[PDB]
Amino acid sequence: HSENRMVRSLHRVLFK
Amino acid sequence: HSENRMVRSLHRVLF
Amino acid sequence: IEIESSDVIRLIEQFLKESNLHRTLAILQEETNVSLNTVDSIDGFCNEITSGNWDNVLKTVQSLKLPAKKLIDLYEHVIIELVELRELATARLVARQTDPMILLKQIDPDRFARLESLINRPYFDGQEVYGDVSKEKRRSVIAQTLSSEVHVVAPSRLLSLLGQSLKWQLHQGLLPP
Amino acid sequence: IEIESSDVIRLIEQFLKESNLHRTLAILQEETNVSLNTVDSIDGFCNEITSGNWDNVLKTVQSLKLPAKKLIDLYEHVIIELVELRELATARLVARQTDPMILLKQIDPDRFARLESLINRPYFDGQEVYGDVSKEKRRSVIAQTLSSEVHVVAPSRLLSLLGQSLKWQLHQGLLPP
Repeated sequence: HSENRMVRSLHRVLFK
Repeated sequence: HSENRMVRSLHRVLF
Repeated sequence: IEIESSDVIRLIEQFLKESNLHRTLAILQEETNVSLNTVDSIDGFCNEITSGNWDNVLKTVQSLKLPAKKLIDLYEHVIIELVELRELATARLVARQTDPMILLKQIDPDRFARLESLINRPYFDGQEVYGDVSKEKRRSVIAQTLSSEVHVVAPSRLLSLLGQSLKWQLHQGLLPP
Repeated sequence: IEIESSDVIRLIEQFLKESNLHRTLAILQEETNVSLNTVDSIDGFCNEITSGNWDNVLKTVQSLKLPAKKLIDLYEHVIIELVELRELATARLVARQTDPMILLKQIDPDRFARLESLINRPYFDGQEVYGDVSKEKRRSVIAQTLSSEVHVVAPSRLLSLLGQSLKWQLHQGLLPP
């Protein structure tokens, strides 16, 4: 899951 | 009350 | 005699931030309804929205003052671009775990129903969505609408300006009264 | 390269005061342990205590930050000068209904008992009281001790300084980076 970088960074930023 | 003016003013300020 | 009101307050807010006086910053922002919205560049902010790098723009957004509708517009569009990329898990995650989307769920239930319906459709019908109004135009509108709510202020402006007043006093002195 | 921390905070506090942002003023003073202690003139403040105009000095003190010891010293001496003036009612009233005196009653019972004992004596034994240290010297000591805790700041100093930076920018310019 979350192969795209912007998706991973967005995920981490929003969900700490 | 206080006959003195500064004492009277003091009373008003404090209370 | 030239006047500016909101800018001074913003200067004070920046000073409070740099000096780790967070509570006074919060109280100030609440009391005067002026928010410190520091971005490195407004140009970079708009460009980041235009390029579709939503991680950065949401990171930046988390530090800001938020008109609820601008955030729900933004987050909604983010979800749309997510389901186009078939990143459905992240899309659902945003739909349920983000404040603007839950608020959207409360205040505009049919709309949230529309969004979830869009997330759950087998393929992305780009024709309808971007046919009415293009992706470029959506990102443009969001970029402008959010850029109006942001400001760029040099790192330590209040102190720099006070240094300038000091130089003015020392080298040009002051008028007699 | 000129630097100052507490003065800047005081400027901000003055600005907050003038702009009726009371809550933020309170929060700032609380958070940074720096208080806005504005007096029209330190000379006027000292002169007002030395001349014994206690109404004025107590009003001004009511507008200030308060070290408990300085307040109990001050209020105590005020009571002494009251019982000397035979204004016993006001002296007793201050003894019972003012915060520094209540605090004094709590933390130093023998001292407050001594004060009430002084109030309850048939005549004012000025010989012992001012024989140890004179009235003039007492008012002088209190005047200094309190003057150290106050500041004099021009009416809208922060805005004036910002205007000065603006003039500096316009008429000299900014160094290249």
